[PDB]
Parts: sequence; structure tokens; C-alpha cells
Amino acid sequence: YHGGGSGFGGQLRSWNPPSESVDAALLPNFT
Amino acid sequence: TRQEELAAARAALHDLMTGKRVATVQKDGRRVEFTATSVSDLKKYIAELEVQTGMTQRRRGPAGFYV
Amino acid sequence: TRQEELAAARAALHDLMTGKRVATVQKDGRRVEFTATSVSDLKKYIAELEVQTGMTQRRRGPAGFYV
Amino acid sequence: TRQEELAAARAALHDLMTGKRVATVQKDGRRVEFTATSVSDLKKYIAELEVQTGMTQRRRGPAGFYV
Amino acid sequence: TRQEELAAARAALHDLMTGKRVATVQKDGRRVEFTATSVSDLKKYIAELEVQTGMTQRRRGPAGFYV
Amino acid sequence: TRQEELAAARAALHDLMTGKRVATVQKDGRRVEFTATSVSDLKKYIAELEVQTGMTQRRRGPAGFYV
Amino acid sequence: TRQEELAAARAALHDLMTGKRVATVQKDGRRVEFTATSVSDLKKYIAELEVQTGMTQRRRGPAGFYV
Amino acid sequence: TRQEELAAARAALHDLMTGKRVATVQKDGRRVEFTATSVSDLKKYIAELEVQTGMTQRRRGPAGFYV
Amino acid sequence: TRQEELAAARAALHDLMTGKRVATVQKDGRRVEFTATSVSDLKKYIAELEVQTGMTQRRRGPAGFYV
Amino acid sequence: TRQEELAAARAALHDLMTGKRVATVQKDGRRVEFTATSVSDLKKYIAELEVQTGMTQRRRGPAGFYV
Repeated sequence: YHGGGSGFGGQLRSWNPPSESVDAALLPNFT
Repeated sequence: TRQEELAAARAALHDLMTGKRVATVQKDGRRVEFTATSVSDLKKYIAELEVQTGMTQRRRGPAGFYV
Repeated sequence: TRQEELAAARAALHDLMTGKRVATVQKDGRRVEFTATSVSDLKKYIAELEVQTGMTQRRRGPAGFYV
Repeated sequence: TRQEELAAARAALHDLMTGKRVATVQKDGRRVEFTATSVSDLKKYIAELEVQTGMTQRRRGPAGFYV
Repeated sequence: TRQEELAAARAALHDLMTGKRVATVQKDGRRVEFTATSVSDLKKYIAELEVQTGMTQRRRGPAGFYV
Repeated sequence: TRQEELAAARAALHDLMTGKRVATVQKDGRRVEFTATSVSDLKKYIAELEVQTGMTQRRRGPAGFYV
Repeated sequence: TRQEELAAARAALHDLMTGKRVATVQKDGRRVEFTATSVSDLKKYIAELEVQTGMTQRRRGPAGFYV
Repeated sequence: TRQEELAAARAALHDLMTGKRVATVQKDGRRVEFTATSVSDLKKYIAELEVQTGMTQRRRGPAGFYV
Repeated sequence: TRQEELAAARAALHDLMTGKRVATVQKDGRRVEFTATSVSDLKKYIAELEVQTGMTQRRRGPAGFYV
Repeated sequence: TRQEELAAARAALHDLMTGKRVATVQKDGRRVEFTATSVSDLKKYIAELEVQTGMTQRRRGPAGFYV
């Protein structure tokens, strides 16, 4: 699309979340 | 020859800044007084005259914003 | 005969800027002074008869806007 | 004779602009000071007496607007 | 006696404008200074004393409008 | 040749502050007059040409904020 | 050498404060006039230059509040 | 050497108040003049180094309130 | 020594009030000038320094209000 | 010695008002000048030490209101 890639005028060029399973996004600092 | 009076005006700015900008000089009935300018105008003169000459980059086009 | 007028005015601006515009001279009985003009009017005069003369473009017109 | 003082006032304006508008002149025992005006009023006088003279077009009727 | 009044006042205006109005004059031991009027008041004097004369109109009435 | 420039400007600031910046000198006929700059502009000049030169960090960026 | 000119500026503040800041000194024929600064900027200079020196505490970090 | 600093400041304040602070002296060939400081700055100076020295309490904390 | 100094200050205030506060005194070649304060500062100085000494009060704790 | 103080101050006011307050007096080679107090502060001083002394009432307290 157009919103997924880079944004408007650079914008969120640094917002690259690490696509991973919910376990990988929960267990590290779950406690 | 822009670099010439660029350097001359820079030296004049420094010379005024420290102590040395002579206003009036007199010797036994031979006296001459030079008009003086505020340092701000001389600074702006340095600014846009060095911009006009081929002196290097010192200004950037605004500033972007991003998250 | 505006070009040499431009040259003389730009010179006089330079001498006024650095150190070399004379306000008074005196020779122990032979003295004379000149009225001093502010630098702002000097640059305005320079710009006015600089654009008025046949020398090239120095300032463009407005500024467009596009997405 | 409008051209005559038009030229005289223009020359005087340039003369005052550079450095040479004499204010007071004094030989030993014989001195005289001429009164000095500002520069702005000189410019207005120049413009008004120029337009009063049948000199060429310098002012245009406002400015239209079209889409 | 107002036409020569016009002439004298206009000549004084021109002389003050360029360089030729004397604030004070001093020969050795004999000096006199004259009070110096401004420019704007002199121009109002010129206008007020030329309109009262029989010489032709210079200013006209207010401007109307029409589609 | 900025480092000795820094030294000279700092020294001039020091003499100006305490007692040792001379405005005029005179010896029974030979006298000179120096234009005196203020203190504010001189410290601005100091800061500008101190950050511009190879002098190390003196001012850092904006302050963060955390809980 | 921060201690040296620190003490020098402190003493300069003191003797300017009471009576001893010499402005102009003149023996017959030979006169000089050191420039003079205000007391406020001298105080700010003293403060900034002593805090830059590794001298002891003189400031605290804001102030907390508690019940 | 704070105590005699306080003493000298109090003295100089007293002489300044009544008549006894000398702006300048002249000796038909040798004259000097000292920069004159305003009374307010002297009072702040005396108060500051009075509270800074080891002399007793002069000003207490803020005033409480009770019914 | 506060009581007699207060008396001297009061006498100086009166002397300035009528005609006698000498500003400059000059003989042949010998001249001095004493710096001059305002009258308000001297008045408040008399005020709170007379307050600080143990002489009889002149102030009272605000004021009450009863029906 | 308040009564003669009142007399002297009222006198000095009278001489200052009309013509008889000498700002400075100069014999050849011997001149003195006295600081010239204004008139408003003179009247305030007159009123203050006039009411402070034992002489009779000059001003009374507020003003009632009745229907």
C-alpha cells in the first residue's frame, strides 16, 4: 500500500516494529 | 576579489572587537575623525557578503520532523 | 552612467563599514566636516539603484507551493 | 527649468550618500555651517519633483486580479 | 506681493534640500546664526501660501465611484 | 589561527572588565581615540568564535525528561 | 590561572565599588581615559568565572517540597 | 579579610551619603576622576557581603500564620 | 558611633535641603568635585538607620478596626 | 533647635521661589557650586518637619458625612 511502507514525507521512517509471535513479545519481560 | 574585502572586513570586525578601532587621530593640528558603525551591522555585513561569495556551506534548509 | 555610480556607492559602503569613512579633517585652520549617513539608507540606496540599473537579476518573485 | 534642479537634487542625494556632503567649512577665521536634512525627505522631494516633471512612467494604476 | 513670496519660499526649499541653506556664518569676530526650520513645516507653508494665490489649481475634490 | 584569536579576545574581555581597556591616549599634541564596544556583544563574539573553533564541548543539547 | 584573574576581578569589583576605579588619569600633557563598565555585568562576569573555576559549592539544585 | 571589607564598604557608603565621596581631584597639571557608582548597587553589595560574612543574623525566614 | 553619625547625616540632609551641599570647590588650579546623591535615597537612609538604632520608635504595628 | 530650622527652611524656599537661590558663585580663580534640590521635595521636607515640631495643627483628620 502506501501507509505501510514509509509514511508521509518521511514521517514514521524509524517506526519499524519487530514482527514476531505474541510469545516473543510477551515472555522476555512478562514478569 | 570578494575574498579580499571579506578578509578585510573580518579583520576590521576583530580589530573593533578587541580594542583597536581608531575613531579620531590627531597630531599638532592635523586631526582626522572616522565615523563608527555598530558591531551588529558589521556582523550582518560579514554574513551576507560571505554568503554572496563562494565561501562554503553555512546555512541549511529548515529542519525536518519525524518520529 | 549608473554603473560607476553603483561602483562608487558600493565602495563608500565598504569604507564606511570597515574603518575608512572620514567625518572631519583639519589642517590647523583648514578644517571641514561631512554629514554622516546611516548604513541602512546606504544599503537601501545600493539595492535601489542596483535593481534599477541594467545589471542582472538579484531577486526573484514570490514562491510557489505544491504537494 | 525643472530638469535643472531635478539633476541638481539627484546629484546632491548621491553626494550626501557616498561621503561628500559638506556640513561645515572653516578656513582660519572664516567658518560657515550649512544645515543638514535627513535622507528620507530628500528622497520624497526627488520623487515628487520628478513626477511633477513630465518624466516617463514610474507609477502604475494599482493591480488587477484574474483567475 | 505673493508671487515673489512663492518664488522666495520655493528657492529656499530647494537650497535647504540640496546644500545651500546656511545655518550660521562667521567672519573673524563677526558671526550670526539663523534658527533652522524643519522640512515638513516648510512644505506646509509652501502649500498653504500657494493655494491662497491666484495661480492655477493643484489639488482637486474627492473622488466618487461608479460601476 | 583561531586559538590565538581566542586568547586575544578573552584577554581584551578581561582588561575591559576590570580596568585595563583604554579609550583614548594623548601626549601634548598626539592623541588617539578608540571606539568602545559594549560588553554584551563582546561576550557574544567570544562565544560564537569559541564554539566555531576547535574548542571542545561547552554547550550540550536539550534536556530530556523521564519518570 | 583562574585564581589569578578571579582575585583580580574581585578586587576590581571592590575598589570600583568604594571609590578607587580610576576613569581618567592626566599628568600635564599626558592623559589617558580607561573605559568604564557597569557593576551588574561585572558581577555576572565574577559569578560565571568563579563557577567555571573549580571552587566550592555556590549553587543548589532547585528545591523539593514535602508535607 | 572580609571584616575590613565590610568596614570599608560601610565607610564609603557614609561618605557617599553626606558629602564626602570625591568624584575627581585636580592639581593644576595632575587630575584624576573616579567612576561614580549608584547608591543602590552599593547597598546591594554591602548587604550581600554582610550576609555572606560571619557576622550575626540580620534577616530571618518567612513569616508564619496562626489563629 | 552610630548616634553621632546619624546626627551628621541629618545635618548633611538639612544642608543639602537649604543651599549648602557643596558640589565642586575650586581654587587657582586646585579643584575637587564631590558626587551628589538624590534626596530620596538620603531620606530613606536617615529613616532606617535611625530606626535601627535604639532611639525612640516612629513606627507602629499596622492598625485595628472596631465597631 | 527645630524652630530656627523651620525658619531657615521656609526662608530658603522663599529665596528659591523668586530669584535668590545661588546655584554657584565665582570670583576670579575661586568658584563653588551647590547641588540644586528641586522644589517638590523641598515642600515635602517643609511639611514633614513642620508637622513634626510642636507648632500648632495645620491638617486635620478625614471628613464625616451626614444627611
